[PDB]
Amino acid sequence: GLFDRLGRVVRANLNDLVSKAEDPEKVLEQAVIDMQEDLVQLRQAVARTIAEEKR
Amino acid sequence: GLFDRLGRVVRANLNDLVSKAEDPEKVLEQAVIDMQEDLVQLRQAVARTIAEEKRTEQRLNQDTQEAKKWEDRAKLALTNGEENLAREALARKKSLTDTAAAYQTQLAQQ
Amino acid sequence: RTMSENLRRNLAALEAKISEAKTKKNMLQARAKAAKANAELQQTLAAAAAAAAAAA
Repeated sequence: GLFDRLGRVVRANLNDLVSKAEDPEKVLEQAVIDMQEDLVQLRQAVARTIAEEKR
Repeated sequence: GLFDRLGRVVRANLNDLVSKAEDPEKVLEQAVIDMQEDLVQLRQAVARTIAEEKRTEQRLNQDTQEAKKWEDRAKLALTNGEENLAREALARKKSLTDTAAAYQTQLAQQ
Repeated sequence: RTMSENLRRNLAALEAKISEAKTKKNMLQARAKAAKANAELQQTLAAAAAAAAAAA
């Protein structure tokens, strides 16, 4: 609908301004910290597949 | 009707004023954000067509292995001299091979 | 006893065509659910992708 598209534009303009406010270098190392915990989530699930295989 | 056209003009004048109020550069990147989530909606539906394609292929493997089972029951009936039960098993086999050809046709389309 | 052989075959032939109709029902309903989803997804995505890009 038209008002959904207009609504997402006013919300996106405010969200983009907040995305400009943080330093891309700091956000890039936060993204590497986040990506390291993402590998932490994957190893727990993968290890549990080994436990399920053994079961 | 005339009052529908006049009604949409008073409503459109207010809506156009609101469309002037937002910056076209900000609305253009909001439109790119919106368009990126539109691709997110398409990939979920497309991936589910792959799952549905694989489900008809599973039914094809189920009905074809059921046809092999009935063929083994027909073989058993023939060694036991019960030819009437062999024909009964062959009738089950035929409906499974005929529906398997329908699932092959569905899978070809998918 | 000749009638009961005939009835026992007719009873087995009836459940055989009931059984056939039930497997057919599941496959026909599946195709109808799939076709509903294909139409909505294809039309919705194609319309939204053309419309938002052109306006921006």
